[PDB]
Parts: sequence; C-alpha cells; structure tokens
Amino acid sequence: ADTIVAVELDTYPNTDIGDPSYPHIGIDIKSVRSKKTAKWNMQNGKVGTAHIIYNSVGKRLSAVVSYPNGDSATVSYDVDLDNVLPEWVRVGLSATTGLYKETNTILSWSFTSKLKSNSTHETNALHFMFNQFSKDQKDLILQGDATTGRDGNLELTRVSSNGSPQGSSVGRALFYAPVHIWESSAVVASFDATFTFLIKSSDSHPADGIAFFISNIDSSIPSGSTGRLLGLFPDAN
Amino acid sequence: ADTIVAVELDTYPNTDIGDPSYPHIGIDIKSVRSKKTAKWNMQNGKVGTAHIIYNSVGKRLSAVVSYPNGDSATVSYDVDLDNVLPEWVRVGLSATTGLYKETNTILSWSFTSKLKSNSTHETNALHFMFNQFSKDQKDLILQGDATTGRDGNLELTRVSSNGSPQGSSVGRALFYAPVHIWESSAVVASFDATFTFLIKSSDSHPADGIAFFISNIDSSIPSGSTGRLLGLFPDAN
Amino acid sequence: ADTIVAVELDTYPNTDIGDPSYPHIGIDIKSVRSKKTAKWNMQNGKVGTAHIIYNSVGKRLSAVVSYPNGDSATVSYDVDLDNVLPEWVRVGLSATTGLYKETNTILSWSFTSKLKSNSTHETNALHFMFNQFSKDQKDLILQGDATTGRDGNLELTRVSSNGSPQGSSVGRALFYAPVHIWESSAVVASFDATFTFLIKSSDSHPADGIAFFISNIDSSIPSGSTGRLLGLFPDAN
Amino acid sequence: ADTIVAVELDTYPNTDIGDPSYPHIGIDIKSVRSKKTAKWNMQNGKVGTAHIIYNSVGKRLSAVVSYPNGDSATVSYDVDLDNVLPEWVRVGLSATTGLYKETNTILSWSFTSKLKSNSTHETNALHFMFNQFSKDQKDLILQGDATTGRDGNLELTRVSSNGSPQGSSVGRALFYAPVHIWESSAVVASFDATFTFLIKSSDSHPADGIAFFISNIDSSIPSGSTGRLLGLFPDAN
Ligand SMILES: CO[C@H]1O[C@H](CO)[C@@H](O[C@H]2O[C@H](CO)[C@@H](O)[C@H](O)[C@@H]2O)[C@H](O)[C@@H]1O
Ligand SMILES: CO[C@H]1O[C@H](CO)[C@@H](O[C@H]2O[C@H](CO)[C@@H](O)[C@H](O)[C@@H]2O)[C@H](O)[C@@H]1O
Ligand SMILES: CO[C@H]1O[C@H](CO)[C@@H](O[C@H]2O[C@H](CO)[C@@H](O)[C@H](O)[C@@H]2O)[C@H](O)[C@@H]1O
Ligand SMILES: CO[C@H]1O[C@H](CO)[C@@H](O[C@H]2O[C@H](CO)[C@@H](O)[C@H](O)[C@@H]2O)[C@H](O)[C@@H]1O
Ligand SMILES: [Ca+2]
Ligand SMILES: [Ca+2]
Ligand SMILES: [Ca+2]
Ligand SMILES: [Ca+2]
Ligand SMILES: [Cl-]
Ligand SMILES: [Cl-]
Ligand SMILES: [Mn+2]
Ligand SMILES: [Mn+2]
Ligand SMILES: [Mn+2]
Ligand SMILES: [Mn+2]
Repeated sequence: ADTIVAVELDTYPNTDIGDPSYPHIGIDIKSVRSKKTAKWNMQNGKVGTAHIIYNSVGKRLSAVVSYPNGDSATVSYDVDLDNVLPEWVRVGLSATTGLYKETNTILSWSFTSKLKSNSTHETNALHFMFNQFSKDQKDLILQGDATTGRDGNLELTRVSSNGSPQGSSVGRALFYAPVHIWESSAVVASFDATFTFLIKSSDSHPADGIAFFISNIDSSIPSGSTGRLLGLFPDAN
Repeated sequence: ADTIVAVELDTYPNTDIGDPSYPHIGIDIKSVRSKKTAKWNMQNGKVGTAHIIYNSVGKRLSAVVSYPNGDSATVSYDVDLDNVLPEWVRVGLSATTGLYKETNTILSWSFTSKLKSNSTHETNALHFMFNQFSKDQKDLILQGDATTGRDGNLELTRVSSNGSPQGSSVGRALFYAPVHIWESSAVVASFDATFTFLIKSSDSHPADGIAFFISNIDSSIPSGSTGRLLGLFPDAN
Repeated sequence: ADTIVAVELDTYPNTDIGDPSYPHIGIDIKSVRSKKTAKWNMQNGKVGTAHIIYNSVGKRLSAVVSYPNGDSATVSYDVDLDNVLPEWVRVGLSATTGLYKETNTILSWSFTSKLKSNSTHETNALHFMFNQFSKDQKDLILQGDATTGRDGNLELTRVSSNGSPQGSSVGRALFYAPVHIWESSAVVASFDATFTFLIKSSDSHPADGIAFFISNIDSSIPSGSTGRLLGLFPDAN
Repeated sequence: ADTIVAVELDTYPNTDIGDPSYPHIGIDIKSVRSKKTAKWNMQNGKVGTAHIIYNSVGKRLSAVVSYPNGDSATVSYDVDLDNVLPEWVRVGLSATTGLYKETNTILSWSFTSKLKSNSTHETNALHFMFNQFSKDQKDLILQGDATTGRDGNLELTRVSSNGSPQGSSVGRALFYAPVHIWESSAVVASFDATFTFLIKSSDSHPADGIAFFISNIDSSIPSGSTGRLLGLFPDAN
C-alpha cells in the first residue's frame, strides 16, 4: 500500500479509466483517476517546463506546464497534504510507454521543501537542482528502465541507440534523501518542484506520459504499472 | 491615489469601519475593509512572526501569524493580483498608533519574488533579508516616523527615549528597488514575505497595528492615515 | 572621482597601459592596470559565462570565464575589499568599443551578497537574477549607450539595426538598490556574481571588452572612458 | 582507509601529535595534524558559530568560529579539493571525548554545494538546513554515540539524562544523500557550511572537540578514534 501524490503530464487519453478525451495535466491523490485535470496541448519535439507549487497555509496544490510558445495549461486542487502524505517521503519523476510510445527525457529537475516552525527564525529546508545528469548519478535512485548520462539527460523510459523510444517501458528517478514534507509544529510547510522535459514520438499517438510524484520513502514500481498506470499505481481504480 | 494590496495585523477593533469586534489579521485589497479576516490573539510583549504567500497559479493570497507558544491565526483569499496591482511595485511595512498606542517594532523582514517566463530556464528573481537594521539603512526608504538602528531594529512608529510608544504616529519602510510583480509572458509570478515583530503596550487597549503591503512604485503615506487607516489608505471606504 | 573594483573581460591588448599582449581577464582595483591578469581566448559568437566570487575570510577575489567548449580562464587576487570599497555600493556591468568594436550583449546576470553577524544566525542578504531584460527594466539604472529589451537581452554598447556593433561606444547597467557590501560587526561578508555574455565581431580585432564592477553608489561614466578605459576609469593611472 | 578533509574545533591540546599548546581551529587534509591552525579562545557553555567556505575558483578553504560577543578565530588554507577528495562524498559532523570530556551539542547545521558546468546555465546544487533535529531524523546517518531529538538538538557524543557529558565517546552525523563535490567539466565546485554548537564542561579542561568533515560516501568511524583522533582518523600520522 504505497502512498502516492502526483502531478501527471498525461499524453494518452485512457477513457476506459476516466481520463478526459484529450492529453491533459492532472492532480492525482492516491489514484490514477485525477481529482482534477486540465486540457493540455502537448507539443511534439518541444522542450516543456512543469512547475509544481504547494503550501500548507493555502492548502492548494497547483501545477502549470508551458512551452517556449507561450501556450500553457494550469490545474489547481484544494487539499491538505499533511492529511494525505506520511511525515517523511521521497520525491521522484516517473514515466511509461505502453502499446504506444514516446521519449520521456528529463533535461532538468529542481525541488525545494521548507518547514518553518513557530520557534522564531527556525527553518528546516531541503533544496536540490539537476541541470545535468551523469552516467553514475549517485544522489538519484533509478528504478525500472530509467538511465542517466545520455547527453547529460535523464531518460525515464527505454530509448534505443538511435534515440527511438520503446514500448511497454517504465522508469522512475527518486532523490536519494528522505524529505520531511510536514511536521506537526510547522506553521508553514511548503514545496516547489520544476522540471523540463522533451517528449517526442513518431507514432500516430504518443504515450503514456510523465509524472512528478511524492511517495512513502520505500516506494518502488508497482507490478504491471507500465502504460496507463504511469509507473505509480498498482491498479486503475 | 495609491493602489494597495496588504496583509494587516490589526490590533484595534474599529467596528464602525467594518472591523470585527476583536483583534484580527486581514487581507486588504485596495481598501481598509478587509476582504477576509481571522481572529487574532495578539500577545503583548512577545515576538510574533508573519508569513505571507502568493503564487499566480493557484491565485490565492495567504497569511499566517504565529507566536512561540504555537498560538496562530490564518487567513486566505482568492484573487488574481495581475488584475489588481501594476506590473512594477514597491514592497513595504507600515504601522500606526492613534488615540491608543503600541510599539511597532520590526526585528526582521524578508521578501522573495520570482517571475518564471515561458522561455525555458528563464527566471527573474528578487530576494532580500534583514535580520538587523542599522542607523543608515540605505536600501530602505523610510517614510513618516519610521526609524532604524535602535537595537538593530526598525521602529515603524514613534517611540520615546525610554521605549514608550507615542500616539498619533505613522511610519513606513519600503525596499529601495522596484519589484517586477507580474508580467504577461510570465507562467509563474510568486512572492513570499516574512517578518518578525514586537508589539508592546501598557494601555488597556493597544493600537493600531502593522501591515506588509504592496503598492505602486511612488507610494507615499496618504494624508491623515494615522490610527485606523494603518498608513495605507486615505479613507475608510 | 569614483572608487572602482572590477573584473574585466579584456578583448583588446593596449600594451601602452599595462595590458599583456593577448586578450585576457583581469582584476582591477581602483585602476585599469590590472593587479592580476590571465590569458583569455575569447570565442567570437559563443555564449560565455563569467563567475565572480569573494568572501571576507579568505579575502581572495576570484573570477573564471568559460565557454561550452569548454575552454576557460581563471584569475585571483588576494585583497581585503573592505579596505578598498565604501560600506555601501552599487553593482553593475560595463562595456566599450573604440576604433575597433564588438557586440557586448548580456544574456543574464545574477548577484548575491550576504552579511553574517556575530549575533547567532542573523544574516542580511540581497539577491537578484535577470534571465531576460524588458524594454522598461525599472530595477536597472542604464548609463551611456546601454539599452535593454533587444531580444530580451541587455546591450551595453551600441548595436545598429542589422546587429552590427558601433565604435567609440560606452555603456553600463547598475542594479537599482544600494548594496551593503561590508560591515564592521559582520563575521562573514561575501558576494557572488554571474553573467552570460555574447561577444561577436566582424573586425580583424574585437574590442574593447566587458566588466563586472562594484562602485560608490553615485557612480557614473567618467568622461572619455570609451575604448580601452572600459567606461570605468577617467585615465590610465 | 577513508579519505578525510576536515575543519576541526580542537578544544584539547595534544602536543605529542603536533597540536599547538592551546585550543585551536584547524584545517585537516587527510591527517589529524592540521595543515593550518589558528588560536581559538574557546568559551565554555556559550553558543558558538562556525562558518566554512570553500572557494573552488580561488582554491581556498576557510573557516571562522565566533561567539555573540564578536570574538572570532579564522583559518585559511590553499588547496584544490578535486586533488584530495573523490568525486562523490558525504558531508558530516564529528565529535569526541577521551579522558576529559565536554558536551558536543549541535543546535543547527546548514550546507550548500554547487557544481557549475561549462554548459551554459547548467548548475547542479544541494542545500540543506537543520534548525532543529527530531528524534527520528531520516535524512541523517548517525554513527557511534550520536543522537538527535534532545531539546531539538543533535548530541554528537554521549550525554546523561541530566545533561552531563561522558568520556571516551565518539559520534558522527552524515547527511544521507551523497554529494557531487567535483567533476571534470565543472568550472565551479564550491560549498559553504555553517553550524552552531554548545560545548560545556565542568572539567578543568574540556576535550576533545568537534569537526565538520567530508569523506568518501562509505565512511565510518575509524577503529579506536575517540579522544584526540576526533572520530576522523585511524592514527595520528
Ligand atoms: C482498448 O485496448 C487496446 O488499445 C489500448 C489503447 O487504447 C491498448 O492500451 C495499451 O497501450 C496504451 C497506450 O500506450 C496504454 O495506455 C495501456 O496501458 C496499454 O499498455 C491495449 O493494449 C489494447 O491494444
Ligand atoms: C469616535 O471614537 C473615539 O474613540 C476612538 C477610539 O475607539 C478614537 O479613535 C482614535 O484612536 C483609535 C485607536 O488608536 C484609532 O484607530 C482611530 O483612527 C483614532 O485615532 C476616536 O478619535 C474617538 O476618540
Ligand atoms: C595609437 O593607436 C592607434 O590604434 C589604436 C588601436 O587600433 C587606437 O586605439 C583606439 O581603439 C582601441 C581599440 O578599440 C581602444 O582600446 C582605444 O581606447 C582607442 O579608442 C588609437 O586610437 C590609434 O588609432
Ligand atoms: C599523556 O597521556 C595521558 O594524558 C592524556 C591527555 O591528558 C590522555 O589522553 C586521553 O585523553 C585525552 C583528552 O580527552 C585525549 O585527547 C586522548 O586521545 C586520550 O583519550 C592519556 O590517556 C594519558 O592519560
Ligand atoms: Ca492516460
Ligand atoms: Ca483597526
Ligand atoms: Ca584593453
Ligand atoms: Ca587535540
Ligand atoms: Cl577565498
Ligand atoms: Cl592542491
Ligand atoms: Mn490521466
Ligand atoms: Mn481591520
Ligand atoms: Mn586589460
Ligand atoms: Mn588539533
């Protein structure tokens, strides 16, 4: 029973399991069936940027995805995350391919967590930033088909020598250190995440997508969670 | 006239202008009559901390004030600030006394602003932090009775040689540089503010309060804005 | 008479004023005749990056300029800057051309200053970052030929309509707010600066260079400081 | 055999292994016999602060230790750390007692590291800050006697229920995630570290001290490294 909170860049509409009929960004609370979605125009071969924002005061998880184009999709969801997540978590990126496929290439990833207590001027904080991924990235936990180093990029799902994506692939990268996501005595608990991605496909349809996620610290890829399950959920319920 | 967005720590109930009948924190949008308030237990002689948070994605302005004993008050309000504030602003702190009085001592003040544009990896950012103020604080514009240096603090309103606060006082401190609070090509426009404060009084009722505010770059203390107007507004409409 | 400390990216050797006979980077303390230089291979048309570092403990002003190549040049100079600079300063970038010319385009600029006092914790900080420059950049003070907005860049020296640089040009940009660069009570005072630049020329000899500098707050371009004087110094003493 | 770089706050002069005949701060490169020391007027039972700065461009490691009254000791040493440390390291704090003893209490600890490659605008960074340590601090690896939670502090060496230090104790805390401290392509590989500590003793002479250190990721407490070896070294060579 892993616990997952995620923001999904979902490139392939699985209408049989509640996806909207178009590519979309979604906020997933413990389920692949997003609590909230917004229409997303995925630009093939373009570098996209995703921003994830949350604070325990406003209690609103917000995401926005944009392209140099200026086009962007935004989704927000009201939720008290310390009611959902355990006190300590790991943070990661996940992606899959299914019958259809795409590259799930991460060019950068940054994260910041802060816990500001009632004790005057006392903050715990964690911040990391990857603008380059080397072949042996020791501060990343790689699961499934994820690899690092290729062009200083992070490839979440399987890519061939020529740079062609493979189907039925799943990969995740988690930051090595546990993250203290909330604390009972913190007046403000907040976090921000940003990553840049390149999704390209020669298919009639790209699949299946990329997600930023927060999980219990021992989280691993659920069995058979390629394709529509985005490497996050054990079932589609 | 000035355009003001503010978070007020209001120590004195002026019920005839919409104040609730108790000390309170409020979010002010272009008026002294808060769009949203919350009951605040002001702790005389104790050091309090205010946190203000906003991002352009969730479009929710939040503030929490707390003391070391864990007592706190929180208020949130949904608003798109790019429809309220001009593109360039100055940020500041303001405080007043009236018939009744209190010290309006600031012990620290920090602010962070970020404009993340659609251009990949293109962020503009401003951040400052004061944990002490000196007698000649050149990066602060002091207006009214505000002074710096007294015990490394910032005294917003007038205080006598022995520490006794004066009545009918108003003072403000604004950060020297203009701040680019929003932009059209910005996918994210967030800001955070924090300050710590010491409000003490020997009156039966302390007055009138402290506020963090955001105004047009040429903002000045409106005529007659002492006491209940918190040095921010020309009138109580 | 201004007080100037600067790191020069000197593209044109003026041997009659103490320059080495090759393009170079140098540390200038109150004089255009560098206290220290190192040979620098400027790459026409490439985006370069300059990093400037200093702290009041090691007391070594250090600079490094690099290209994606990545060839790079480094220069360091042992000096106590709080013996040179005034307590409050402004920071800026400057560039010139003379009989020979080049573009002096700034693509980004960030700066961080910190004063850490003896009082446990208690830090004063200032940080800004520009990754794009709009036509009306209110938090910059532009001097001479300097303009902002052209492709979201900062052009320090004159550029014709077609993108060709003009000769005998001088321009500077300074951050709007005064910076508290040293303080007597501070145990650690440090600053860090970064900028990316694009110098391109069609001349047989590109000239004259770019500099990051720290000066007295009311610093302006000295008369006749184009070309070899880099807009920083009134003469070559 | 571990590789150690360290800044020691040495409270007990072990003159037989090269210690100066007074409490001192030192920079240790692979040896308990400091490459550089400075006299340190240690203040029993007072809260002190250590700042550590590595300037990778200047190749200069510096440390300053101070108390609220302003008294400070400083030490600098020239070294290029990519010649000493492996590419990946862990960072941590260490402390010991021997025949003589002292509390080795850590009240706060922050660390910031930055690898800036030659690829334009590509910076990897890690930052963490602890202003309080909980009883279950999942992002720290505790070794030997080190414990967390007591008054929100980190106790590196054994302390009794009534706050009295024990002799012949050794304990270390390492940040969980491996740190990429240098890389071939990196033009800048600097870091800063800060911690606040409380050393108290009823002994005539407190011993043995506290160190901030950097080591190979699999570093553990060397056999019989209590007392003068500060839990860092296997012997006094
Ligand atoms: C209806 O079932 C068929 O078609 C499905 C596609 O709609 C296909 O789903 C696979 O591929 C999709 C896209 O990659 C992925 O989302 C699913 O998880 C699954 O792997 C079915 O396999 C059938 O062909
Ligand atoms: C008509 O109200 C009388 O009493 C008021 C106080 O309740 C007083 O208000 C003054 O003082 C308050 C508190 O300092 C301040 O909020 C007002 O703006 C004003 O300065 C009125 O003046 C009357 O005496
Ligand atoms: C006397 O030297 C002659 O040639 C010099 C270099 O061509 C020239 O210097 C001008 O241009 C250089 C390079 O742009 C600049 O550094 C000087 O400040 C000056 O403007 C002299 O003027 C002579 O022509
Ligand atoms: C000379 O050797 C004796 O005295 C030594 C120090 O006085 C003592 O060293 C022990 O205690 C010190 C201080 O705690 C510590 O630095 C050593 O590592 C060792 O633990 C010797 O044991 C002798 O008594
Ligand atoms: Ca889907
Ligand atoms: Ca009021
Ligand atoms: Ca020259
Ligand atoms: Ca010793
Ligand atoms: Cl240094
Ligand atoms: Cl060396
Ligand atoms: Mn979906
Ligand atoms: Mn009110
Ligand atoms: Mn020169
Ligand atoms: Mn020693």
